[PDB]
Amino acid sequence: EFITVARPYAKAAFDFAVEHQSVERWQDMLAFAAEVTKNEQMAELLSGALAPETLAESFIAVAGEQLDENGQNLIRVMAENGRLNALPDVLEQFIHLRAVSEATAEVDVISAAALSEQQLAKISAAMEKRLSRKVKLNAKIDKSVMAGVIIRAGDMVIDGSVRGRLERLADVL
Amino acid sequence: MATGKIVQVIGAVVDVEFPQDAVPRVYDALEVQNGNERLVLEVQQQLGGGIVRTIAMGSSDGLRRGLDVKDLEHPIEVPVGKATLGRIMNVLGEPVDMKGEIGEEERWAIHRAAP
Amino acid sequence: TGKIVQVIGAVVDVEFPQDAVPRVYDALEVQNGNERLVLEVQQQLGGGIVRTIAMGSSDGLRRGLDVKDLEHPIEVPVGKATLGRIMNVLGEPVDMKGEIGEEERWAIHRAAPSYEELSNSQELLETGIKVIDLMAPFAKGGKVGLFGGAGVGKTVNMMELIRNIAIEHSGYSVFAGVGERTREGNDFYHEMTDSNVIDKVSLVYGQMNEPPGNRLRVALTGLTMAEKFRDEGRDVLLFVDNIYRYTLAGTEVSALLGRMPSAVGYQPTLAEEMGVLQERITSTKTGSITSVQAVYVPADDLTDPSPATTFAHLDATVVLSRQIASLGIYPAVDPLDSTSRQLDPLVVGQEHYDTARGVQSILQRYQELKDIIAILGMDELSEEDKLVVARARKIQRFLSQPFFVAEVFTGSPGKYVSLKDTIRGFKGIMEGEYDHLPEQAFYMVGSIEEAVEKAKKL
Amino acid sequence: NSTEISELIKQRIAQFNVVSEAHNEGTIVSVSDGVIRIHGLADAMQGEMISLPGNRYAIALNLERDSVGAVVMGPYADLAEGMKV
Ligand SMILES: Nc1ncnc2c1ncn2[C@@H]1O[C@H](COP(=O)(O)OP(=O)(O)OP(=O)(O)O)[C@@H](O)[C@H]1O
Ligand SMILES: [Mg+2]
Repeated sequence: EFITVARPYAKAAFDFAVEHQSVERWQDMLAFAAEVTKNEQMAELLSGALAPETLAESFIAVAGEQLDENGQNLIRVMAENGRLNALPDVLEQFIHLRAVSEATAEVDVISAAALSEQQLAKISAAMEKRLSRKVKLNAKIDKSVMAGVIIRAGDMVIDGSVRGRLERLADVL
Repeated sequence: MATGKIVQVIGAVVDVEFPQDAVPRVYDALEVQNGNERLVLEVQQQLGGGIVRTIAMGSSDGLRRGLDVKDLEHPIEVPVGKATLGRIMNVLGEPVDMKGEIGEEERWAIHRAAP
Repeated sequence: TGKIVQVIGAVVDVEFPQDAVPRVYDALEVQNGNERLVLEVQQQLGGGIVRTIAMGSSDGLRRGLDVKDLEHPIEVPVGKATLGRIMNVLGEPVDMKGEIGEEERWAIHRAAPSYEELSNSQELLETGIKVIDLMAPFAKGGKVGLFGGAGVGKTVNMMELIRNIAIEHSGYSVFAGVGERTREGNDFYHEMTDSNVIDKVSLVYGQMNEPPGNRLRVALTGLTMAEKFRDEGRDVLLFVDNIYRYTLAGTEVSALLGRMPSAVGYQPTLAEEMGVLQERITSTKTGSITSVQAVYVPADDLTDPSPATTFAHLDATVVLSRQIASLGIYPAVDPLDSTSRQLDPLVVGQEHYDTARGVQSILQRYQELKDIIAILGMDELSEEDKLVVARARKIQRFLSQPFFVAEVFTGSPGKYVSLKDTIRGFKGIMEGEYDHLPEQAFYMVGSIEEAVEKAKKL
Repeated sequence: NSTEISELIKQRIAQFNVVSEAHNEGTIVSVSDGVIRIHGLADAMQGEMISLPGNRYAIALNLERDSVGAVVMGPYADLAEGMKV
């Protein structure tokens, strides 16, 4: 998967955007660059073994919403190594690094039923001290858990669901 | 007019990149200026993207990346006929003795099909 | 739902929606021209890609073909409905007769019986073959392995074992042809039908002409039928025409599955692939399976990993040597490499054990002397060494035996030899009672009395 | 704002005339020792006869994700990258 190869490009792009205080525009440009990659004819074009410079100049043609001095440089650098398919992953790693830099964390909450605002507030307050970062909760209550709640942040998971208790109890067999 | 440029030099193996519409065929002969002498390269493999991979017919030392490459469109051609008798030649058909130029009448490609 | 994305020889990759990825060993179905092609899932790659092996000819497959997901593994008919019929690897009938009256179908991939269920047995099973039951006797419900190169006579020995053993065994039998000659399968089927014993035998045939998937999975179908017969509580006989082809098919498909080569280029999972198949062929407290397996030896190298791994799974091993076969001695059993778990004084008794060990020692001494004989000739030997050589040659001749199935080759009629007669004859030969007879007297004689009768006319 | 940029992408690719190859047609990507790598041929099948320029054929052995591996049923030295098949 392009996860490992996307990292240097995402890091470089994020550092550059930080030095120029233009992170949001970069994120939008990265999203646009990731969308054109998914185009069906562009996918065949990218799969073909064109020369790096001709493929790059053809890619720049389909993008008029890019900051040319920096976005074109990015695309040409990725083109010279054939990494253009990694753009959807470069975007995700750029978002992740931005969230780390802003000390902000997304948290998913799953329960049998919709929670009250006070419970959400206590959850957010506990998680902010657990992570020492700002948090943004989202609620994705589920049909299968019949009681309790699940809290997932990053990959650390706290389970209080009754389903989890039922399975953990049967394990003592 | 030279159309290709050298991109890799690893021992005797030399890689040359050509425009996509002018990639030389296999077994064709290229030549480059290796300082003060012409060095002939034989095409072995056509790689993707216009890059060709060649075996140098001579000393590879002193080759820089980016040197211009002239694409001779015929395979290695050597003089033939009565003029060759009594003469010493290398693989390229150049005289190795000091007895001057060969009075060639024809030059034939070395790669040809069997009867 | 699925889409084909790669076709590399026998291996086909299929992409599925990430919520519906088929499990390992699930059977898939795809229309290939004017016929239906079954694919078996081997590996789950990332992103909903799954890697499969085609149970048929993969030519004519395009990219982007729609693939249908069956929710169950390959399941084959089992039970008495399979008796007397020829069946494909997929459990389809191959004879021109109608559909199989199946009542139940079983998945071919099954777990081995647990350690508790295993049963021990020591009932010696008699054969008509002097060398086999003398040097390497085997018990009912055990494993027998015939090792040999190309052309040494594994199949002839297996047919003779079938003929002899079927006499005192009234239960069902299963014959699984794996990657062998189709001609031999047709001949066997016709000779079974002519003898009206076909109705007791289930035949699963995937021969060498088949693509690798059929040869790879065919043995498991035969094993599943044998296990069905066993769990019913019967005593079954299983014959595998060539176990080596299964590992060979694994080797052929291994590279395309993206696995690095090992050893001599075999698949890294060679030992596990062999063990998972071999462990299911076992007698159990509910029922017993007697198994005879021919094991091809590539390039006559008994040290190749494929023969080497098989040696540990078998109870009795009979090794056939090309050098002996070139002498015209048949069966070309090598008595200094053949061995059985049953050659134990407790089970076989003292007399059989002593005769076998005496024969083994005499032949070992002859092998030791042969290097001197080659250079200096026999004249240099001591007078006891010459007697050892003379007795060893007589023993080597006496091990030969005319087979009933070989009458089409030798012409001479076959012989059946009891264990009592062979042990008495070999003990008499070693004691020197017959030292006045010529070597040729013992060649291709059933019993020692026939040997002395042949001596009168030389 | 995603559907509009996607249709803008379609409009732009239409403007600059980048278009996929036709089915049953492809282009030679590389040539070495008689083995041919071909891009396209979305409707090729395993074991098919692929007609080359001139009057010779290649046999499709591998249907990779992005290319077809083929062997030339004759002299291969005259073939060149970018030839239509
Ligand atoms: N008892 C016998 N008498 C005479 N010839 C015999 C005897 N047993 C085997 N042979 C010889 O063995 C030869 C080959 O036998 P068979 O077909 O069983 O070999 P195989 O080991 O199964 O070989 P393959 O590896 O080709 O399948 C026959 O041609 C036959 O002449
Ligand atoms: Mg055989």
